[PDB]
Amino acid sequence: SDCEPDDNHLSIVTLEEAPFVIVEDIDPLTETCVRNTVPCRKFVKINNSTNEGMNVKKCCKGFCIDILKKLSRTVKFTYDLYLVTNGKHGKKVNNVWNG
Amino acid sequence: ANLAAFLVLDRPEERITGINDPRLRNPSDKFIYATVKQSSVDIYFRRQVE
Repeated sequence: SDCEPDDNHLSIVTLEEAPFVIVEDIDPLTETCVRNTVPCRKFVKINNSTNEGMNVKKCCKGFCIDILKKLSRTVKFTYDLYLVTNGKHGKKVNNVWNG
Repeated sequence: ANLAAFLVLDRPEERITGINDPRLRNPSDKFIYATVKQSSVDIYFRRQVE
């Protein structure tokens, strides 16, 4: 209402290219995800020219997801997942990283 | 000796040995297996959603 200095947001970005995190999307049945999964948002590429991408929620489950869930239940931080658009790990080109 | 060894080597222990098996973990199109209908087995499978 007036002000509230809080923390524990900790936006996390994960790569959809390893077995430790699946690329499962929304299923038409149940609650649009898996009973044991966490939400994750990734920008899409609707057109090859326009960079606009709808942040469609996805169901991410895997070893990294389990580790994040354990960290959340241990240190009590409310997380929110994310995914990059260009590159996976990146490199230091002209002092600019990617991924 | 070669014939005896070949006769001994048969393996084929039903290739399943219970639910815990790599063949059951990752579905295979060649090996077809399922239940009848939305029975208690189906409910158990849905409850253990992995």
